[PDB]
Amino acid sequence: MKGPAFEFAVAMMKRNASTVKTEYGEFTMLGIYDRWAVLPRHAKPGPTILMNDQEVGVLDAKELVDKDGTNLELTLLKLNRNEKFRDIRGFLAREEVEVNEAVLAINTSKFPNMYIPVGQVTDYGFLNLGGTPTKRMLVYNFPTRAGQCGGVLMSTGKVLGIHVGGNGHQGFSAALLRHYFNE
Repeated sequence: MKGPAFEFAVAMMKRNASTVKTEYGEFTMLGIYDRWAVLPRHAKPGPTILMNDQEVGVLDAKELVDKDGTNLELTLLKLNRNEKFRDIRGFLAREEVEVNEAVLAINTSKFPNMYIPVGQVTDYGFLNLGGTPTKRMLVYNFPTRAGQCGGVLMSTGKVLGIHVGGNGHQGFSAALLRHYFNE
C-alpha cells in the first residue's frame, strides 16, 4: 500500500505486460526477457495465443516442475515476435521472499489496468491446488475475484510471483525465481 511498490508496478506493467487469451481463459501475461514470458500453468497456451487481440505463435512452452517433478504451476513460453521484452531478471529474487506490502497488478478486458494492494506476502510452500500437489506458493489476503490469473505480484524493486488461484479472501502466487530464466 506503499507508493514505491505501486510506482515499480506501474513501470513494469507498462513496459512488459500484455493481455492474453488461450482456449481456457483470459490472463495477464508478463514478459521477462528476450521473447520469454510467463503464464499460469492452467492457461495451457497452444501453438498460438492471442496477445493484445493479435495472434502470436508459441515457439516453446515449458511447464515448470522442481527436481522431483512436483508442479510449480507456471508455464514459461517463448513467443514468435520481433520486439524484445525489457530484461527484468534483475528484479527477480534468488529464492522465495516475504514482504510486508505488495501490489497485485491485473490487465484484462474484465479488469483493465487495475492495481490492488494486497499487504503481506507469506512463503506458504506446499499446497494441494485442485488435487495437484504444488510447491513454492506465496499467500496473501484480499477480496478475490475470478479472472485475476496471471496477475503480477510485486513489491518495491521485486517481481515476486504470478497469481495462480484464489478463493474468498485468500490469493496464491507461484514464486517467480531468477534461476527459472537462466540461459
